[PDB]
Amino acid sequence: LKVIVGALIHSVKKLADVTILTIFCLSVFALVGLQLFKGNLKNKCVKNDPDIYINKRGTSDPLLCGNGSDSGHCPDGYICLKTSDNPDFNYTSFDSFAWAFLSLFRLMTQDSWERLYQQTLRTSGKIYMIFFVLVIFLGSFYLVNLILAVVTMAYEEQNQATWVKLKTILFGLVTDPFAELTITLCIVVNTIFMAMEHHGMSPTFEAMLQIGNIVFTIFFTAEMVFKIIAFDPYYYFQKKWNIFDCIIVTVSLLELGVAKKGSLSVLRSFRLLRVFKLAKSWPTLNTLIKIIGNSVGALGNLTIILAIIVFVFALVGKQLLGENYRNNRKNISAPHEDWPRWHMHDFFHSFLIVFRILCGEWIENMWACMEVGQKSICLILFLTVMVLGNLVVLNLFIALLLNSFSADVGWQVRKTCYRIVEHSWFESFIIFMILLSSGSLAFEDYYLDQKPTVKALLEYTDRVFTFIFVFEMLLKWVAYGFKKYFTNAWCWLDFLIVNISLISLTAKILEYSEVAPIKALRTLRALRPLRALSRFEGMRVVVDALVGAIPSIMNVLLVCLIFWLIFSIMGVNLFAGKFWRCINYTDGEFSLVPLSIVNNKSDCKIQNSTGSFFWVNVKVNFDNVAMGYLALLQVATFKGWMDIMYAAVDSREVNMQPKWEDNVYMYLYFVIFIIFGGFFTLNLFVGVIIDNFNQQKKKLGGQDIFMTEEQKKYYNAMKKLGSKKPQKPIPRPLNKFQGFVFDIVTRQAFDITIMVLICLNMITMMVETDDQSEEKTKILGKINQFFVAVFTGECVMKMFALRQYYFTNGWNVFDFIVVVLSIASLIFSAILKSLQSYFSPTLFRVIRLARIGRILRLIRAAKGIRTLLFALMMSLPALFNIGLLLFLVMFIYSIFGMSSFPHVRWEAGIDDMFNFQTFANSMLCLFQITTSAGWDGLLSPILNTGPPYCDPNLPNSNGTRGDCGSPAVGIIFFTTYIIISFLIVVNMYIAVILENFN
Ligand SMILES: *[C@@H]1O[C@H](CO)[C@@H](O[C@@H]2O[C@H](CO)[C@@H](O[C@@H]3O[C@H](CO)[C@@H](O)[C@H](O)[C@@H]3O)[C@H](O)[C@H]2NC(C)=O)[C@H](O)[C@H]1NC(C)=O
Ligand SMILES: *[C@@H]1O[C@H](CO)[C@@H](O[C@@H]2O[C@H](CO)[C@@H](O[C@@H]3O[C@H](CO)[C@@H](O)[C@H](O)[C@@H]3O)[C@H](O)[C@H]2NC(C)=O)[C@H](O)[C@H]1NC(C)=O
Ligand SMILES: *[C@@H]1O[C@H](CO)[C@@H](O[C@@H]2O[C@H](CO)[C@@H](O[C@@H]3O[C@H](CO)[C@@H](O)[C@H](O)[C@@H]3O)[C@H](O)[C@H]2NC(C)=O)[C@H](O)[C@H]1NC(C)=O
Ligand SMILES: *[C@@H]1O[C@H](CO)[C@@H](O[C@@H]2O[C@H](CO)[C@@H](O)[C@H](O)[C@H]2NC(C)=O)[C@H](O)[C@H]1NC(C)=O
Ligand SMILES: CC(C)CCC[C@@H](C)[C@H]1CC[C@H]2[C@@H]3CC=C4C[C@@H](O)CC[C@]4(C)[C@H]3CC[C@]12C
Ligand SMILES: CC(C)CCC[C@@H](C)[C@H]1CC[C@H]2[C@@H]3CC=C4C[C@@H](O)CC[C@]4(C)[C@H]3CC[C@]12C
Ligand SMILES: CC(C)CCC[C@@H](C)[C@H]1CC[C@H]2[C@@H]3CC=C4C[C@@H](O)CC[C@]4(C)[C@H]3CC[C@]12C
Repeated sequence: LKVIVGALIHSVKKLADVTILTIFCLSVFALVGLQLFKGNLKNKCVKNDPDIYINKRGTSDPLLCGNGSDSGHCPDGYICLKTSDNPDFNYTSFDSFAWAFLSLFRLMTQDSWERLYQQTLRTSGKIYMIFFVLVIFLGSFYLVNLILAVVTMAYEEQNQATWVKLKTILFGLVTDPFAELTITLCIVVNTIFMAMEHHGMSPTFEAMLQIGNIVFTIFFTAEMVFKIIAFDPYYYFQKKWNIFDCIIVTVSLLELGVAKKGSLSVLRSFRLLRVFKLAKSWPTLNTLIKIIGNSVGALGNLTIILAIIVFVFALVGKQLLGENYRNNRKNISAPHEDWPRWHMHDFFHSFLIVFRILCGEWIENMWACMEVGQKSICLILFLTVMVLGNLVVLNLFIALLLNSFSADVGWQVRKTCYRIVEHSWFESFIIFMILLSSGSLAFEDYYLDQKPTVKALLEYTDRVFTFIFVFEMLLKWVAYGFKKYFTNAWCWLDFLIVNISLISLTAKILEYSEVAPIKALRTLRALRPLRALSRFEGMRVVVDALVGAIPSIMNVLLVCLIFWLIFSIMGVNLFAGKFWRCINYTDGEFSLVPLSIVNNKSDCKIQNSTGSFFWVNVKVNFDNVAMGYLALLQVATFKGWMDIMYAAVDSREVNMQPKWEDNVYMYLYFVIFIIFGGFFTLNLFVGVIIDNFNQQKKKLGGQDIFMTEEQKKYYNAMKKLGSKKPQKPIPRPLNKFQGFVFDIVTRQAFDITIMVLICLNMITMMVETDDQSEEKTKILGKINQFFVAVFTGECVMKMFALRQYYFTNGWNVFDFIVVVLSIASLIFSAILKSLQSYFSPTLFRVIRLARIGRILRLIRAAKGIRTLLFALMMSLPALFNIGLLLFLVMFIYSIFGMSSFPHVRWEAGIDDMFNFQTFANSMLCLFQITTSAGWDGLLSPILNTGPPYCDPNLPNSNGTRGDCGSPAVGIIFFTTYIIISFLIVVNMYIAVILENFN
């Protein structure tokens, strides 16, 4: 095993710098989080009065508490207390360094980070979103990008190192061009017919579908027999393609043979594999087949390695924890059911747990396993599975990705107005007006009801602004030519936006101001901030670069809209209309009635004694092709995946009560879809995007896209500054009292002493915990005083020794700033210790954050971490441009949601602090879903359309006459936002990895 030992040594060598950066940044952010909000999640709403905790609606967990003005409030009759009960199995808080580090690792991996984000904001405050933004961008996105680049550069180095019958036969080879076109049209229309198989289809519709299927089968069988007759058995069987045609046709007729229709219910849709026959005319489908083929044939070794890894981990987890799961099932199981839904007793569920980990959800299944088993076994297994599992999956993803895709006065006035508009004064005025109007849309919130002055101010501002933007566009018309206006792309965006605004104002001032199309137009006022794309050079360049790839994006989008249609049809065939359930809606929470009391739809009417039995359907299901697509997307983004996976498994037959794990093997459908419409349908898009970017960068000759000329000269100047080989030494003065200090400093031990001192300061700051003993607190305070005093002493010593030559070094200034910041924080804490009127602990905590400079001082002593930070600050301009675009998109969708969903029932996804009522809350929700985290939860409240989930007769809430939303707009909104923010973040990753590649 010496060869593999050396290989892993080299691999860790390539991973050494990235691993150290990850560990160091994680530790720094863990200390920051600990100090900023330690012992804060313990808060719980407690009865005012052997204590009682209120529970969040739809959940059994206690309702967490905040005390500040911006943190989570508490209902009437309850006062918030610091009860010594950490939330969520008491395994998630910042009460100590270990827990803070685990929470920060979870935030980095984004494994349900939505829950931690919500809890921390609810307890600490709404102004601490900055910490989460910083850890997501600097921590999560950035560190993930460096790990990806490291693997990509590890693989590249590995590659571098490496009679009548005869008459019929004569007539049987017509093979006219019309034949193939007719066959293609036939299959297309067959798929179209099979794509309208819904739940409540009339018997006439069912008969029509049966007739269509049988006649199409007859046509395909006739073509098969006619072709095979045209040749002999020795021929027409030498090709895997016609072999596959034979398999599909024989399966089609064999299924027809049986009178039980679909025995497995997949045979009915097995006839959809022939849709791959469009591959011949579609190179995109051809390359999709090629990537799958390379997955099975080219990288088969890697694929089987991944398979054996998953199988082994699942089997080990089963054999180790199944007995404990069975014995203690009552601890983690839901209140009503007896067994845990996601457990590890049997091999199937253990493999499902391992697959969920590889999908990126392990904290909940680690919590449950810790509760129902030894904590030492759990942590080792889950962490090992996650790190090793996710590493193998990404290694395979990049291996397939590279292996495949890499192998009269009129003229006078015209000129005068041209000169006028060309003026930078007018340009800046227009930019200012656009940026003012963009931000002026944040005040049209739900809470605007109580403030009438803001309404009048906004109305007058918009009325003047639209006229200012009609004048601006009329000055453009009279200045520039009509041809060049209506040929430029941006001039339209402005013309259509102003047209929308003008017709909206016209409808408002005339009648018909409350009609549905006019309201929809008003909803389109959220596009107003979009006018700023043209006036900013960075955003204009970024959007030009994006639009340069729209053709390829659409080409891949079609080939994944078909490959998902296959699965949508197959799912609608497997279970359509079988998701309905009979629930017990007591006050605000429910459980499906036990099979004993109720067994089917009719029983819900016979047993309707209490009037609390409702027969309702899962919000997202496979009733028709549209909802099949929606569920497919929910499973693809790995959000809302569990709920449907429960409804599908608990389903027997139309109009029958769901039963616990009646279909325990229906998880395989979702597993197979995840694999195929995930891994591969994303690999294809990522390959196409990286080829399009390469060809758009090489053809135009301009690299480092997403950057303007000023940013380019800055980027040129920063590169020169970073690589400055020559340096001017500092002469040694003759005076002995300074020569002796210079001799001491020059010795290669001052740096070592400072390094060990800062390391010990880090350890001392780490040792602190929550509710520590007073002796520990006092010794820590004295040690902090000692450390700050010695650092200030040495800094002033060397500053005086170097005279004015101290500031020549770039980072000596940073050292001086951190030292003086420590001194100021100490003297600002000492003065606060007195009366000083009134103060709050959070102020002390934030003031004590200045100690992190003494930790950041270790950067200058790093090996490659300084280089990585240099690359980050070198990419900073491009990332700034793309972030500006992303924030513009976020503003657009925040206004859309803030105008569309202010009246919705607060379900498990939307609560008091994460609604769309106000601009701040809208921004929190939009930032949360920018990672596609919790978007299913935010979508669920608006998928509801009737009782018991709503009260369409609820007073006010006239958006839909009630307090529930419209799926038609909700699905569009959320799907479009997630796709757009996925493309934009992919652009960010491309920028970062191309910069690091340099
Ligand atoms: C959130 O804010 C509330 C309101 O300020 C805090 O309530 C207060 O909590 C303190 C500490 O538990 C209570 O102090 C004790 O009061 C009793 C008398 O009732 C006294 O004998 C003890 O020596 C001690 O001073 C205080 O009474 C209580 N106030 C009320 C009105 O209940 C709450 O602690 C805060 N929660 C957090 C985690 O900050
Ligand atoms: C919903 O599911 C339940 C349970 O499967 C169905 O209950 C069954 O209903 C029939 C008709 O009322 C009952 O039949 C009668 O049972 C008595 C007692 O055995 C017998 O003396 C009569 O001759 C007759 O067979 C049947 O017993 C009952 N099931 C059980 C287990 O008692 C119900 O009909 C279903 N509803 C629908 C409309 O699907
Ligand atoms: C068991 O009995 C209760 C009580 O009669 C039934 O409640 C009723 O359920 C229907 C369907 O969910 C509700 O219909 C809706 O009412 C709202 C107005 O409240 C209306 O806007 C909707 O268009 C729709 O008609 C109905 O209101 C509700 N009645 C009450 C008093 O809550 C329940 O459906 C029964 N369960 C079964 C399985 O039959
Ligand atoms: C279904 O819901 C009803 C209504 O909640 C339950 O009936 C009673 O509801 C009250 C609360 O309104 C509880 O205090 C009682 O304990 C419930 N029990 C009964 C039978 O009166 C009903 O029990 C629920 N059924 C099931 C099987 O959960
Ligand atoms: C870094 C030096 C000082 C310590 C060396 C030991 C290593 C293993 C470190 C890493 C994680 C550390 C632990 C992290 C958090 C806690 C919980 C706290 O309530 C007491 C200290 C304690 C238990 C720490 C002790 C030291 C520790 C175990
Ligand atoms: C029908 C139920 C049991 C689900 C099983 C999966 C079905 C639908 C599909 C998925 C992938 C398919 C295979 C994909 C590729 C090929 C190669 C081709 O040359 C002959 C058909 C064959 C061998 C297919 C057989 C049927 C298949 C296994
Ligand atoms: C609200 C409605 C009425 C607005 C409609 C605006 C439409 C007509 C605009 C928006 C973007 C425009 C395109 C943007 C850029 C170009 C390239 C150039 O060759 C001129 C035509 C063409 C292709 C434009 C055609 C018209 C266009 C599609």
